[PDB]
Amino acid sequence: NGLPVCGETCVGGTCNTPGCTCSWPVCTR
Repeated sequence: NGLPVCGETCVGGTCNTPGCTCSWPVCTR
């Protein structure tokens, strides 16, 4: 939801993470 601690990236726009918020370069929670 903003916190850059998703642990996953989204260079393609697919954080591929649950309840994530792809913000690029890394997703957030």
